[PDB]
Amino acid sequence: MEPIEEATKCYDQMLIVERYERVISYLYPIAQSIPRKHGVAREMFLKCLLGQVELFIVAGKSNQVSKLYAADAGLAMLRFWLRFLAGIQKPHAMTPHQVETAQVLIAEVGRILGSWIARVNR
Amino acid sequence: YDQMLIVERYERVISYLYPIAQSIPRKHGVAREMFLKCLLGQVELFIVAGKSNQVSKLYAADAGLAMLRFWLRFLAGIQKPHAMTPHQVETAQVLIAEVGRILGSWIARVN
Amino acid sequence: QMLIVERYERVISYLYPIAQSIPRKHGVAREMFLKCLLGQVELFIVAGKSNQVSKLYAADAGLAMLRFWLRFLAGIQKPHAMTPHQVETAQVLIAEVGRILGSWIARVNRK
Amino acid sequence: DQMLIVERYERVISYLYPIAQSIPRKHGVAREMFLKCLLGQVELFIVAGKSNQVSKLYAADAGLAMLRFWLRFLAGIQKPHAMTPHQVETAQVLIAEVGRILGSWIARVN
Amino acid sequence: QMLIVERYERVISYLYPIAQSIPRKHGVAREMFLKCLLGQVELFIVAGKSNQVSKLYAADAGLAMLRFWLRFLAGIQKPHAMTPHQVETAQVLIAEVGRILGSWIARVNRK
Amino acid sequence: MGKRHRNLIDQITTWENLLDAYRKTSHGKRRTWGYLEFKEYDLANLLALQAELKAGNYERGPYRESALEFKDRLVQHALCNIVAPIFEAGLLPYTYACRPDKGTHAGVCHVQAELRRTRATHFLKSDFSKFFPSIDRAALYAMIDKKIHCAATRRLLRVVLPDEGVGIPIGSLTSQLFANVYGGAVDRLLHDELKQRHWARYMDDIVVLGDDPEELRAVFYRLRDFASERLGLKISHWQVAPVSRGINFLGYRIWPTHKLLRKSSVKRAKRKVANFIKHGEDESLQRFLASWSGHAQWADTHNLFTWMEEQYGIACH
RNA sequence: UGGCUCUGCCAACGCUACGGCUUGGCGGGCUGGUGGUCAUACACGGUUCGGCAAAACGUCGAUUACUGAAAAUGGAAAGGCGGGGCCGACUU
RNA sequence: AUGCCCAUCA
Repeated sequence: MEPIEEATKCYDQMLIVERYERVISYLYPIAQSIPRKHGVAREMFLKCLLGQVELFIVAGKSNQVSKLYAADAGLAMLRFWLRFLAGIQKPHAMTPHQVETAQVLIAEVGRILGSWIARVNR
Repeated sequence: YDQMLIVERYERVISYLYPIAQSIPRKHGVAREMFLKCLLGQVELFIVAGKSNQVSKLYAADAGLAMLRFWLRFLAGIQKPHAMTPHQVETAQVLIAEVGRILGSWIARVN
Repeated sequence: QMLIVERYERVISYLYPIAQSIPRKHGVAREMFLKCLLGQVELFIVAGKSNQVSKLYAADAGLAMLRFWLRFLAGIQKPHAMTPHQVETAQVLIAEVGRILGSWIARVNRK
Repeated sequence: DQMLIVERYERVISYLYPIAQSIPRKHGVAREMFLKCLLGQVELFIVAGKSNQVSKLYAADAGLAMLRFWLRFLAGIQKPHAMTPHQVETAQVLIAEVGRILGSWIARVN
Repeated sequence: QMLIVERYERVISYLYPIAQSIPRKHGVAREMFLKCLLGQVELFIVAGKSNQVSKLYAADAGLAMLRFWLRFLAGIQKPHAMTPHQVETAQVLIAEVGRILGSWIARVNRK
Repeated sequence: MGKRHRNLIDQITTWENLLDAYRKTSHGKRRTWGYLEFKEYDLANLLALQAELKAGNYERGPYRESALEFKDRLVQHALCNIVAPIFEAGLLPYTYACRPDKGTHAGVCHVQAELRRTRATHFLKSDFSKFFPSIDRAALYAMIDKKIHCAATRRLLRVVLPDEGVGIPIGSLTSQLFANVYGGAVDRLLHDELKQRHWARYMDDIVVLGDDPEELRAVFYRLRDFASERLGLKISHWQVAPVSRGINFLGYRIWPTHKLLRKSSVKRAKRKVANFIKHGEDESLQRFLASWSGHAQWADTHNLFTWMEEQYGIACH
């Protein structure tokens, strides 16, 4: 059969997207729980959350290190967004537990991104 | 050929997925607008690719196809109400795989 | 530039009425079509100023995507929004701005 | 300098924003896109002034040119009338004033 | 300098409540203001992952645009306007971030 | 259908089964090149696999050495979802290997229990020399064939495991099953012929509590003669001691009373492997691995060999 | 998902090409289980004790009889042999 | 096959 081969296969992008999918699968539900008002914050958070996958994916195919740093900037921004919906969203958006859960999930993707940045940097 | 071929095959993806992507409820509205921008905006990615004869543009056409396959995965997840049934993911993946084949041959033809 | 935009004004003046026929159902495709249609003016303009051919090819990609939008709105959009006639007449107008864009491409890549 | 252009462009915004909020919902995408061109050209000016590449001073000119397009487009857009020709004339005067300042600034850099 | 973000996060904490206050009436201004406010964090973040002065000037441009937004939202009419107090008592906050940005620009410029 | 089972390839390739096979094959392999390259177009891949099996055009991708590609481990999981429960149901209850709700513990507990009741006074412990590398793969397919009866499952079984050799490529899902089935033949020379009722077999190790140490020695002679003539496996270690040695069964030393466990060259090996990895010496590790795979083929180091293959990717078999 | 290119009514930040639009209210409309990670306690594990072994389960009979040229992806059974099963007791 | 931890569901 030999699975449908996409081109430009970077194990790291595949692994990192797969692990980032767990971030999305966690944070997306609580991004969608943010009320009516705080809709713009949500839409911007969702475009940061769901849009980091594209950052990783384009980094994997177009092998250029700038795109890997753009993926880090998007995650670093996702880490900011955690802080934001945690407190600044005045009607509670994320429970402190949820920030702790997601921060680790984001950090696993962080490690993989770091290793990937490093293996490319050499 | 090539760019013509890719996109008449990709039009079938759109023709299958655009109905699916217009059914996604307003609740999942950001995902929808971004999925639709990924689906219908991939044509521009192909168009730019066959207007440069540069492989980085056909690799960012592959990235877009890969992101589209992410969207399938993701929209099959979104436990909230829902959207793409797994059959639709399966059918779309077949269609995107055919576009994948043509992209691969095109990447190779350029190589 | 000035003449490309004035001839693209005609595309918009033909197509914008067509994009406002698209019903509530396809309201999310419309916004994307309108951003492609009305947003190609910026692509032309930014190339008119900064004459780097990079900006000029993005204008060509946008015209090509606008041609895709015609095919899509004529058929793939299920109540085939653009009638085949409307696609024909729009493609004539887009072809006129296509000609001017091609001549402009050629005038820039003289050497 | 960025401060002068922006204060003079603030007058464009202060004239056009009320007008661009009156654009009917029928032409709602065009409106939101016009508003994002109108407020949003401020960022183009500001980026041009807080840095310097002259490409940023051309992107500001492109935005002013796009804003001029929006005027001519909204003038005679359809049956739910938008910007009346008088409003286009008045706005074009204000945009021309910021156009002159932009041109002088492009020249002083060049 | 990551006290930048953690000082800016009090700008956000002050401005986001009054940016979500801006009525629908001023919806495009709001969306653009919110994307300027909450999206400045990305500008800082990119600057701190590179320490290129270009990205540092882009952060300054964003702070300058945020200052514009304050003055714009002031005279936005109706009982729906950023009160003059808030314009001044956020300009203070943005000025504190401005000071640190300036010192950071200087630290980099005189390496 | 009572013996029969003459239409399994219909159920092996039911879509809803290949999705189970897919989710089973991806359990924790979710960071292998295989999953991640398959996951891309997963359901289009399963549609070209379903329709490769549904035709009789499945051909096993090479055994990387004995790991498999994700497509294959999925085919193996899709076999061993229909084929395993028609073998693991003939496996006598006292077979404690690779069958759900039996295992390491229910075996040691059965032994201890059957040691307390019956009050055994002796025991025969035996072990098959090099079990998997000596399974007939031929008189195996006279047991995979008194049960499958479907001439297409049989040809998929024969792709996933050729009928021509003497080496069950050790450690598959199709090979754990077929080794239990295989060693189930000696269970049916203990329980059926020979009529001994206090035993346990965990893959290749076979405890046989008695009361007459001379009967155990008989049982063993009969077991060896059988497994030499009918299966082709020799007995590495055996002993007939009282339950004062404490049956060295499954990592424990199981008296009727207490149940001391045991120590671990495991640790020496794990450390040796880990060191070899973080020494850049992953080529003398294959020599060491081959060595320790011999010291542990008498033992029951399937789970451990999977585990060490999962820590990295170096195929132990 | 603070939506709507969505209407009716009714007001005004307003704007009008003077019809309206916008914008605000105001109605209706459309809108324990499962997964996933990770690598002699000298007293009993419900690893208890009896009864049963009919049934179902396992196995053998058996890919046999039988049917149909032919088992051909039809197909037993009496029976034997198990306990894995059953029924209580007591505990879990 | 084992537990620990975790996530969700009830």
